Amino acid sequence: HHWGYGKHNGPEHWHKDFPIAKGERQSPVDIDTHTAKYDPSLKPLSVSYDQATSLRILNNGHSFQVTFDDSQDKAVLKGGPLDGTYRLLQFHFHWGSLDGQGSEHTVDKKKYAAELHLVHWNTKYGDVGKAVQQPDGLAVLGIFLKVGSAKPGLQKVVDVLDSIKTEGKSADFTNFDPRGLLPESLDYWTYPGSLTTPPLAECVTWIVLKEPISVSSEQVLKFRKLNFNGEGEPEELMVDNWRPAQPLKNRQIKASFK
Ligand SMILES: C[C@@]12CCC[C@H]1[C@@H]1CCc3cc(OS(N)(=O)=O)ccc3[C@H]1CC2
Ligand SMILES: [Zn+2]
Repeated sequence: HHWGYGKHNGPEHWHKDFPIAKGERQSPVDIDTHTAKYDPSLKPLSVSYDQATSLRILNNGHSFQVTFDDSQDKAVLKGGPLDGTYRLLQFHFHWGSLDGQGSEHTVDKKKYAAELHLVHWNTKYGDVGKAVQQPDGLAVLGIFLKVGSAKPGLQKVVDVLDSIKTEGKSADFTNFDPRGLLPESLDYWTYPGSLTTPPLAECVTWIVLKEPISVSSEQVLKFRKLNFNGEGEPEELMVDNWRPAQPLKNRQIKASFK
């Protein structure tokens, strides 16, 4: 009886195995755009993905992820609200059963069809396992997906999902350029939070881009054909793999932009 997103093992149950689920800096949150304060001291985000080396694509029974070589400073996030340099480990998505839900963060209570997370860890801690034990260990870059025009840079991902349908499956996924997933603007909101799946560790500086990317209905339909289950188990579509907004508590969301 592992955790998941269903009625009997979903987000409302997670606190039993992971008591930090009711902690002081949990994610995601609703971003109330009128209460977020513009911080003129926030630097532009520095996204250096030119030398990114993607390795594999994997269905982990809760999302799919594209993994990168994080053994050197090849694809790094710095600047913005961050001190130091953060290496790209992986990206993954959260999405809905229908277009009106799927994102984890919300914007004035609006839910997007999906949300892309690019997960990075602070090189001062040496490895990601160490970094998850630190309050400034990880930086996750969050990008909203709306449904409209296709995102050409996403298509290579969508086209291999047939090959990793069920939990456990992975495939080679080299030479993928994550720059093709980014919107024009790097205007962002930032706040201190957590991982949004178990272990829910409070180790994340969240950087959520204001500008969504558009993806097509056909692209998001391919996400929804994935399965939570392993091959040979009853088929349960991998949909609604998002944690709802959590209490903001004693936190301020800062905007990089007016
Ligand atoms: C593998 C691991 C132990 C060492 C490294 C750990 C990763 C770090 C990246 C990551 C991103 C997640 O999704 S999100 N949504 O919070 O970005 C959710 C969870 C984890 C944990 C799971 C546990
Ligand atoms: Zn995520």
